[PDB]
Amino acid sequence: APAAVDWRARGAVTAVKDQGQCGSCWAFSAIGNVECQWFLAGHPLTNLSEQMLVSCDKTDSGCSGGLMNNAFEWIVQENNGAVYTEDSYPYASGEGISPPCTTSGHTVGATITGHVELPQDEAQIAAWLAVNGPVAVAVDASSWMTYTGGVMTSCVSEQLDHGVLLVGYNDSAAVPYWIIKNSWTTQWGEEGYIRIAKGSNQCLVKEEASSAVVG
Ligand SMILES: *[C@H](CS(=O)(=O)c1ccccc1)[C@H](CCc1ccccc1)NC(=O)[C@H](Cc1ccccc1)NC(=O)N1CCOCC1
Repeated sequence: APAAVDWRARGAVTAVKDQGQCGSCWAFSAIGNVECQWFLAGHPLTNLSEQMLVSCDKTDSGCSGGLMNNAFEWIVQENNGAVYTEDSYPYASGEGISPPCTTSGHTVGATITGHVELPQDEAQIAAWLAVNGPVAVAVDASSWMTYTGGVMTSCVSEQLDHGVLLVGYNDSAAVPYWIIKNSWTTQWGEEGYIRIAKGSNQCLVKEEASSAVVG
């Protein structure tokens, strides 16, 4: 409903991270979503562990890729809904190789009970995000390597190959857009973020949206 929503402005989003040479975008998309949902459930903003998923989630393929929905399900069904803090299970896959899963010596930072899959409709996703928070979405990021700033009004929308986080939107601007948190350091794009035109399914953004459910 609101003309514009930016969850970073409410202090619901953690800092931009770095996945390195590991194809773990699915883990950053999933965890980034859990981080926001946890804060919105009335808990302090806590950095959670992507490494936990890359190393322990065997329903996915670590640095070779995975699905945000598989990750959410794994946390609930295999790890008792637990998500470790980042400082207790630091990221160590930046070189391209994921170390073995360690089942102890970690602290639980958040817990989830399940996940929901949003409709393939940008207006419906926006309405949900405006009230419930950031959404994990898959996009075609083949055009993203050359992105340097501004609203991307033209995006190659052919095949989903990347997982990111929708943190807001603005329908009031000249060209309405989505605000997306990426995981390629703050050196890429607009300090780690990218804005794409909203309304024409740019980069296939409405195809695979979902969010974890807390408490
Ligand atoms: C992350 C992608 S990326 O940030 O590396 C990237 C690379 C180039 C352009 C744009 C983004 C990750 C990469 C997986 C990978 C690793 C090595 C070589 C090739 C590919 N992408 C995924 O993990 C995607 C995410 C996704 C989520 C939901 C729907 C569709 C895609 N998943 C994916 O690649 N796999 C799904 C599970 O089976 C393995 C393939």
